[PDB]
Amino acid sequence: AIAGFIEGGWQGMVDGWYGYHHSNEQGSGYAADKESTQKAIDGVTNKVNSIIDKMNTQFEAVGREFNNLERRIENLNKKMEDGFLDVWTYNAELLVLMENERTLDFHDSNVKNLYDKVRLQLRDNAKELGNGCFEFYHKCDNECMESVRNGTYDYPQYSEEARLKREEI
Amino acid sequence: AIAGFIEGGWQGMVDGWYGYHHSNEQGSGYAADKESTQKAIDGVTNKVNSIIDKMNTQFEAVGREFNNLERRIENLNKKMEDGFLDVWTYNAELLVLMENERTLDFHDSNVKNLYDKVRLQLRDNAKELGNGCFEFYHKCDNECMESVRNGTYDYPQYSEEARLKREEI
Amino acid sequence: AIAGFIEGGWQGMVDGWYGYHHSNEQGSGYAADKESTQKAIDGVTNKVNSIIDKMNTQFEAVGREFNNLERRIENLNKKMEDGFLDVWTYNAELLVLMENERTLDFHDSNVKNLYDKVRLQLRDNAKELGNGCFEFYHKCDNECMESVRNGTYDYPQYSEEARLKREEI
Amino acid sequence: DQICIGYHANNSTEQVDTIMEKNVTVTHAQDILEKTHNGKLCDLDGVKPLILRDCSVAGWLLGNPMCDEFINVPEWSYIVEKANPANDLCYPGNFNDYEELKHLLSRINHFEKIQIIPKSSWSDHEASSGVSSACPYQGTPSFFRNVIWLIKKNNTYPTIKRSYNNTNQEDLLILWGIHHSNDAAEQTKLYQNPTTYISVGTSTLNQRLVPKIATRSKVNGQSGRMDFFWTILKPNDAINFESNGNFIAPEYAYKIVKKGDSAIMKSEVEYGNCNTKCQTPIGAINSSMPFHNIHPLTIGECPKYVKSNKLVLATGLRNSP
Amino acid sequence: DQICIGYHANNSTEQVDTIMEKNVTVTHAQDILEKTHNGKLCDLDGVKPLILRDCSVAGWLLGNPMCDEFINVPEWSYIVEKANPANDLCYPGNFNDYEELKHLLSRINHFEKIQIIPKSSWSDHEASSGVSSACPYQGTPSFFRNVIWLIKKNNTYPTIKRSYNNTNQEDLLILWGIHHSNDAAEQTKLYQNPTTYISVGTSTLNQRLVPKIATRSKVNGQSGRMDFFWTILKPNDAINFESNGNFIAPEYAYKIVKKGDSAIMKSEVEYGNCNTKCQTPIGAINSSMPFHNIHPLTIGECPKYVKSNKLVLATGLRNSP
Amino acid sequence: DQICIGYHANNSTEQVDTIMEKNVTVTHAQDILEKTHNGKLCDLDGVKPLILRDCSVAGWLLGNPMCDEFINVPEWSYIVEKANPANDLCYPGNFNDYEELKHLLSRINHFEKIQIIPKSSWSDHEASSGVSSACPYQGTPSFFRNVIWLIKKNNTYPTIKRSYNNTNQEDLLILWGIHHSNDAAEQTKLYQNPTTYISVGTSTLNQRLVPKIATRSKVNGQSGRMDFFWTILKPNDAINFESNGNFIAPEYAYKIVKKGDSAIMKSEVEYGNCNTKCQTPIGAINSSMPFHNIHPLTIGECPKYVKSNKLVLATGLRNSP
Ligand SMILES: *[C@@H]1O[C@H](CO)[C@@H](O[C@@H]2O[C@H](CO)[C@@H](O[C@@H]3O[C@H](CO)[C@@H](O)[C@H](O)[C@@H]3O)[C@H](O)[C@H]2NC(C)=O)[C@H](O)[C@H]1NC(C)=O
Ligand SMILES: *[C@@H]1O[C@H](CO)[C@@H](O[C@@H]2O[C@H](CO)[C@@H](O[C@@H]3O[C@H](CO)[C@@H](O)[C@H](O)[C@@H]3O)[C@H](O)[C@H]2NC(C)=O)[C@H](O)[C@H]1NC(C)=O
Ligand SMILES: *[C@@H]1O[C@H](CO)[C@@H](O[C@@H]2O[C@H](CO)[C@@H](O[C@@H]3O[C@H](CO)[C@@H](O)[C@H](O)[C@@H]3O)[C@H](O)[C@H]2NC(C)=O)[C@H](O)[C@H]1NC(C)=O
Ligand SMILES: *[C@@H]1O[C@H](CO)[C@@H](O[C@@H]2O[C@H](CO)[C@@H](O)[C@H](O)[C@H]2NC(C)=O)[C@H](O)[C@H]1NC(C)=O
Ligand SMILES: *[C@@H]1O[C@H](CO)[C@@H](O[C@@H]2O[C@H](CO)[C@@H](O)[C@H](O)[C@H]2NC(C)=O)[C@H](O)[C@H]1NC(C)=O
Ligand SMILES: *[C@@H]1O[C@H](CO)[C@@H](O[C@@H]2O[C@H](CO)[C@@H](O)[C@H](O)[C@H]2NC(C)=O)[C@H](O)[C@H]1NC(C)=O
Ligand SMILES: *[C@@H]1O[C@H](CO)[C@@H](O[C@@H]2O[C@H](CO)[C@@H](O)[C@H](O)[C@H]2NC(C)=O)[C@H](O)[C@H]1NC(C)=O
Ligand SMILES: *[C@@H]1O[C@H](CO)[C@@H](O[C@@H]2O[C@H](CO)[C@@H](O)[C@H](O)[C@H]2NC(C)=O)[C@H](O)[C@H]1NC(C)=O
Ligand SMILES: *[C@@H]1O[C@H](CO)[C@@H](O[C@@H]2O[C@H](CO)[C@@H](O)[C@H](O)[C@H]2NC(C)=O)[C@H](O)[C@H]1NC(C)=O
Ligand SMILES: *[C@@H]1O[C@H](CO)[C@@H](O[C@@H]2O[C@H](CO)[C@@H](O)[C@H](O)[C@H]2NC(C)=O)[C@H](O)[C@H]1NC(C)=O
Ligand SMILES: *[C@@H]1O[C@H](CO)[C@@H](O[C@@H]2O[C@H](CO)[C@@H](O)[C@H](O)[C@H]2NC(C)=O)[C@H](O)[C@H]1NC(C)=O
Ligand SMILES: *[C@@H]1O[C@H](CO)[C@@H](O[C@@H]2O[C@H](CO)[C@@H](O)[C@H](O)[C@H]2NC(C)=O)[C@H](O)[C@H]1NC(C)=O
Ligand SMILES: *[C@@H]1O[C@H](CO)[C@@H](O)[C@H](O)[C@H]1NC(C)=O
Ligand SMILES: *[C@@H]1O[C@H](CO)[C@@H](O)[C@H](O)[C@H]1NC(C)=O
Ligand SMILES: *[C@@H]1O[C@H](CO)[C@@H](O)[C@H](O)[C@H]1NC(C)=O
Repeated sequence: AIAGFIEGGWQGMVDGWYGYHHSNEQGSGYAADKESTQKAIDGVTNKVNSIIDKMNTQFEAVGREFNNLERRIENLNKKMEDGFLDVWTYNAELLVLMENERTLDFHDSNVKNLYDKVRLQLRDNAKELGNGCFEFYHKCDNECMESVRNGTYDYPQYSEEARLKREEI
Repeated sequence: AIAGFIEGGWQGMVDGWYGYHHSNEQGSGYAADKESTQKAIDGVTNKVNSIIDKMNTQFEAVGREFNNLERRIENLNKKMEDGFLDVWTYNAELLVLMENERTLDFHDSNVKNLYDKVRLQLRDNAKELGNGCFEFYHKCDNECMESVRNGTYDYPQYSEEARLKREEI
Repeated sequence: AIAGFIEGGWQGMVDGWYGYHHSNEQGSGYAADKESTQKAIDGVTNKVNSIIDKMNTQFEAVGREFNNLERRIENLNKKMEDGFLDVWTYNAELLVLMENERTLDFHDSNVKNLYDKVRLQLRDNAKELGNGCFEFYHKCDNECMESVRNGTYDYPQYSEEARLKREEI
Repeated sequence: DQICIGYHANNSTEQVDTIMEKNVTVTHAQDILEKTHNGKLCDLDGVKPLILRDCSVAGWLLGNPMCDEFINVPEWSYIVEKANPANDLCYPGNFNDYEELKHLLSRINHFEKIQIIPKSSWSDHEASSGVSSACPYQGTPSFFRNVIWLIKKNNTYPTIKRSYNNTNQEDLLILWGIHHSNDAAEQTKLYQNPTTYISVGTSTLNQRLVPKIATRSKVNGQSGRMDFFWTILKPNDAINFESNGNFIAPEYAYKIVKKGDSAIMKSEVEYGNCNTKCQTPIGAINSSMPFHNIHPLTIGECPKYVKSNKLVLATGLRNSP
Repeated sequence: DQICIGYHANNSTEQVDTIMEKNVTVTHAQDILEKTHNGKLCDLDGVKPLILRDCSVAGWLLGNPMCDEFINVPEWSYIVEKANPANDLCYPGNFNDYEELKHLLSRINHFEKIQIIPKSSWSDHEASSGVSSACPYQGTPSFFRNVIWLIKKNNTYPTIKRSYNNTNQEDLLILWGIHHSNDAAEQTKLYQNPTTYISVGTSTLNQRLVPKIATRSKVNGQSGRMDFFWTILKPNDAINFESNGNFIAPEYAYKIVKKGDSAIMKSEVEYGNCNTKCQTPIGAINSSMPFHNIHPLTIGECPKYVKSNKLVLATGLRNSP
Repeated sequence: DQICIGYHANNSTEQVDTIMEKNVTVTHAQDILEKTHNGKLCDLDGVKPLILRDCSVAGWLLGNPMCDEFINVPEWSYIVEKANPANDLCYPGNFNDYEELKHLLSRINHFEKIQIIPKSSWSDHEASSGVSSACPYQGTPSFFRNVIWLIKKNNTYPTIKRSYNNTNQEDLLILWGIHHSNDAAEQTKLYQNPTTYISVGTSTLNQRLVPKIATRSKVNGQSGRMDFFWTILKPNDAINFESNGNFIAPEYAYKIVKKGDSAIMKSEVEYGNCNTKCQTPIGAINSSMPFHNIHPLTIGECPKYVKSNKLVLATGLRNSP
């Protein structure tokens, strides 16, 4: 049994990017939330494909051909080329930095929305531990856990045993 | 039958951008939250007007005239203008992509801020239904709903009145 | 009372960027979150140092050596100079606008995370005042307050009194 | 009893592209790409172009007899040439530093043709006899209006020694030429003297030209050639011509005030009495958007040219079905 | 009984930089900077380059005796020159408008050498005696293969007056030359005439050259000079040569049609029978990344050249177990 | 008992702009636009400039008598010329390939004037009476110091045949000139011979000049003209002059080494014994912020020029006061 959202990643979870980790008396395990991870994979591969596909590539031939009394035009050609080099490197480096920053927050935002999406179901039937985990106030078997990952968690049915466990502290 | 933000947009809400929708005994209807809407309209038109008004425009004439033994300098001019076209096309295409991603995230954040505002006000007198809606634990009339949109909601008034209904479940 | 982030910044807090302000029996005071702000300072100075350090400058000498029967080549050189001018100003202005937006949201998100990290801890033992502040349902001496900033707060240990102070309305 | 939070939705299908999302439909949008022109040619900050329909700039300056429709405009912002004007140089030859001149005349503030050496004033040479079939005036044999093809008079061509002091307050654009004949017989029939020259000197200019008497292919029926030259004579400076043959002397110079550079535009679109701060060879642009995809060869303060079809900025929220 | 929300972690040590964070390990990354080439030289959209071994464009067109390997090919996409070829003008002199020509010949669609003035047809001049030690073929004094160095025959050098009408319907690239001798005596040993000229006339061309007899340093043992010139003869036009000495006449011209434009890349890397859409002087690059750092002097549809070592985009999550 | 979350505030009044928020007061900010020069002209990587006060590069090279020797400048990083130097060419005329030369002397590694043709060695010609009133050195008529105006001695001007082998192992900058006289009488009064020439020969150079004898406007009181020429004599090569009149012969050449390429700056700002990596015609710049708005005509490793008043980056939090 290990932590979540506020804490690190899971090498044990290999069937997606974001997912759930349960622990109960019948055993422990990871399961990926495939609808979240697909959306993210689609989004980031679209990000890469936008960075690549919107480049205008024309046929150009860079060639230095000026004589010894054309050094001024050579110098102008050199100014021009250099300027385009400086522009493109600055823009590319800063583009990857800025987009890399956005890609990582996106991943974090997706994680926190998944946490909210199960917190709003669980409500009082569980204790927020402050680390991406909920400790159920009742017993939650494997079908209860896939109910919660599916979004089909019957709150009411467990209030029965929950309020009793809460009062017991 | 009523919907929420988490569910999609409301086509019958036509007097703002982000707003509210209730359902009491005396009837249902839409109301737009003005400050939040004006704040978004101002931000988005400021963004567009920044994209447009930050452009340096100089008087320049593109036409070219080089003779039949000045083909190298013609080719140099060509390279130069082709290079600026690639630069401008790439930068404009990717600028609009980045800022569109950010405008949509802006709307989402604004919508969730409005939801948090009323989430703090109702506290325990309503149940978060997990779809952008709160189901009241007491009765709130069409006037009583102005108050929640007014930010002037009096918790006290229903503290116990609400406590009773929640306990009878 | 004394208000938190929702109603502006704290002139009184001078040994960090984000932090807490408590008031209890023994007195009131500010305490900075020396860790979170250190990384925030690191992040924003890394941003500035990336905008400065990612510009490779080439040794170049912009000069104008063309005679009165080479006005076309001067005009071409001038076209080039102006194009690079327009490109660099438009990108520098839009870069600073974009990342200023980004930076201000980085500060907003960080202090909302600081608020969330104690809302999750305090749970029912305190009342969210809707202004970045919590009114405890119990009494919270200076080590209880250092617990809350520590993230090591004993909910259970104050459940009792708080439950009363709450059953008190 | 429920209360809900929500945003607007409407009857819009305008879609935008995100960096991670393709074809997203939004409530309101804004396109920042201009793709509309008025189809006509117009002025540029209240200054009309110099529209030379079918006439090249060389023909206009020298006065090709087949052109003649335009040395009356005192100011222009750009020049409109057809892609390949029909009336360039009726008599074959070459125009020295032609493109540099065309650039110079790209935008002229004040332009006034004047006579500097009157045709009357040729005492000892034949002025009215330098004509050719290659430069015809409505069927009849002629020559450039503004330069005079001098010929020997009374079997003589005495050495010319003419001078001119620019007493005007503006710069003066003077052109002249030299005629390359085809053989000694023609050469001496036209100019009496066999070996000839042209010396042209100002403060800046130190030119001497000798005709190349050789055999060429015929062009516009003529196998002779005529090469033209030009200079800007500054106020109070004087030009000195000297020649014993093959001279194409100036009658008219051109008062010239240059306070601006512009660029020649090759276009067939017709003027439409419209003002703009931006002009393209297929139409004008009345815009404030940062980008356009109309045409690359613009003149004026124009949006930056892109190779894109749409540049839509999302302004509203996501639209629901 | 617990349930926790979390993300994937793996055995990746790929690192990416953020605008606020440096050296961040991620799950998956994508490099958008091309850094791999062929190492060979290749075709360009199915068109082979023109590889000039040690022979220069000057030596190749003129027909320098020491590089007759490449006289076959009728199509190319670009030209490959060695950084400093050793065979260009064996006889010292100058090639007029040389850079403009090799730009013109940077990429030729159809190219076919033809004979236009056969060597046999010099009845009254000595054709086969125009050889020298500065242009050795087989150790025996030779000369450029495609042009003929005419000298007086039987102590006479009658005025040449030859012409050639472009009977083909592609443009013709014609070259010729002039020999600057060293003194009047030499001048009259090769030619009879002491003062000489060369008249060359087409529709556009109006050239006459006179020899410059001065004293100069020996180069390849010779203190004479040979200056070469060229022109594009359009279909149906005719070139007219006239000369009484120092003439370097054409024997072969070149049929030429060019649509596209390329550049002369200096490289010594060998051709690898491979195709590419982008080529550099150290190898080709077959990638569709937006950026590359291989070499600045690329030719084709290449990616943007940047001064970066890596441009990695994060695609995966933060890798922290 | 309460615990509140909050952030810093101070007395800062620095404001920044957002893409959707204007004039936002922040706690901390950082301007990345350089705007401050030191008002002075300084070194460029520890090498001082060549400041030609009121002297053009031509006058300095030729030795205009009104331009100080000061050869005590062996290397420089750039050249400072005044906008329009008063002392350019005392005797009117033309400097061939002048701009190309100025570009070559923009940044010179080693520069040392030498005697190559001593004035003494002009035995059969009058060396010391080629002066004019347009080049006064001290109220008395003088002439360019580094080139000598040769004149006939004893009614003769024997035709000259001088040579010079570069025995150095650095390149040599050699200059000479030609005097265009105004008529045959003047022509023979100075050089007995009436038709004259100047032939100059190198391994590359093949020049022949003939004086243009015409009548021209008076300039600096003189109506003759003097055209100057230049060449780079490589080590071990030799220059050969030959002439029978109108020659303006070299006395001094200049040893020169060039392992870079700078520009000429037109500035009035005085030197300030300063060192800089970036210099503008109104002052130098220190810190390498990425951008500056000081002046477009910079030299060296400069920040990118923009048309901006401020580029402020927020670094702190929004300020509440
Ligand atoms: C073109 O004509 C103008 C005059 O229309 C010539 O300029 C004139 O030059 C003369 C002689 O240098 C000047 O007269 C002199 O005035 C000075 C004092 O100013 C006096 O010391 C002399 O005794 C003599 O009288 C005259 O000022 C000047 N006029 C103007 C209006 O500039 C000009 O030289 C002619 N062009 C050429 C190429 O000569
Ligand atoms: C190079 O040779 C070509 C072909 O021989 C020459 O072009 C030819 O020019 C003659 C003019 O004498 C043309 O004859 C004319 O034909 C028209 C009918 O099309 C007729 O109305 C005229 O009375 C006259 O007979 C001939 O058609 C034309 N051939 C072609 C194929 O263009 C050309 O002139 C020669 N080059 C030079 C330097 O002139
Ligand atoms: C300028 O003067 C120099 C020095 O005299 C000339 O270069 C010299 O050229 C001579 C032959 O012309 C060389 O002598 C020979 O060198 C060869 C090697 O190539 C050697 O095998 C022979 O035994 C003999 O020594 C000499 O090396 C060379 N000297 C120097 C200093 O380089 C040069 O030709 C003159 N410039 C002109 C164009 O007149
Ligand atoms: C989409 O809705 C808009 C706005 O409701 C329609 O625009 C107008 O709507 C107003 C109602 O106040 C009326 O003036 C007209 O019905 C509409 N006028 C015009 C010219 O648009 C718009 O027509 C709708 N589009 C469609 C066809 O669905
Ligand atoms: C996004 O929408 C556009 C336009 O609606 C799509 O463009 C398609 O264009 C082809 C014609 O070449 C036709 O199939 C239709 O006009 C368009 N198809 C659609 C989707 O209606 C574009 O393909 C869409 N993007 C994607 C993901 O395909
Ligand atoms: C053509 O020129 C000749 C010679 O200059 C002119 O004949 C001379 O004319 C001058 C002046 O009229 C007389 O002084 C001579 O007596 C004439 N000489 C001879 C021998 O005729 C002749 O007048 C000119 N012809 C025309 C028609 O003007
Ligand atoms: C990192 O993970 C990859 C997974 O692709 C490892 O590759 C596997 O590891 C070993 C072989 O090195 C075997 O268990 C598998 O057969 C490999 N193949 C695959 C596709 O799993 C890689 O080895 C790991 N890192 C290192 C250094 O081994
Ligand atoms: C990760 O760290 C390394 C090392 O700090 C960075 O590579 C550069 O390494 C040189 C020489 O060791 C250092 O002087 C530089 O500080 C490093 N460059 C940079 C940009 O900081 C590497 O770039 C860092 N980032 C990645 C993606 O690995
Ligand atoms: C070289 O030229 C000479 C002189 O022309 C030739 O001798 C004469 O040739 C002409 C025709 O060229 C004949 O009409 C004469 O009869 C010849 N001799 C005389 C007396 O004039 C001579 O034949 C030429 N040599 C060669 C090798 O052909
Ligand atoms: C803004 O506040 C700063 C910091 O308090 C002031 O700068 C200091 O002023 C104090 C006076 O209390 C001095 O002790 C220091 O010498 C000043 N510098 C330092 C190190 O902070 C600044 O004067 C204030 N600005 C205004 C508006 O007066
Ligand atoms: C943003 O703040 C700046 C500086 O505080 C303002 O600049 C000047 O403000 C005064 C009073 O508002 C005006 O009289 C000037 O015309 C302003 N100058 C500029 C550049 O506008 C500015 O007004 C503020 N924002 C704007 C655009 O008004
Ligand atoms: C100018 O040269 C003349 C003639 O060369 C000098 O007069 C002398 O004449 C003799 C014989 O004709 C020449 O050999 C010498 O050149 C001169 N020497 C003498 C005294 O015979 C004349 O002296 C020279 N210059 C002047 C003006 O004296
Ligand atoms: C054209 O320009 C005028 C100003 O001269 C502007 O007010 C008007 O709206 C523009 N018309 C178009 C085509 O938008
Ligand atoms: C090489 O280029 C060909 C185009 O002929 C293309 O199909 C292929 O993807 C490339 N192969 C690689 C990536 O090596
Ligand atoms: C100027 O630059 C020097 C290095 O060239 C540096 O040491 C110094 O900090 C700078 N001076 C200032 C404070 O502007």
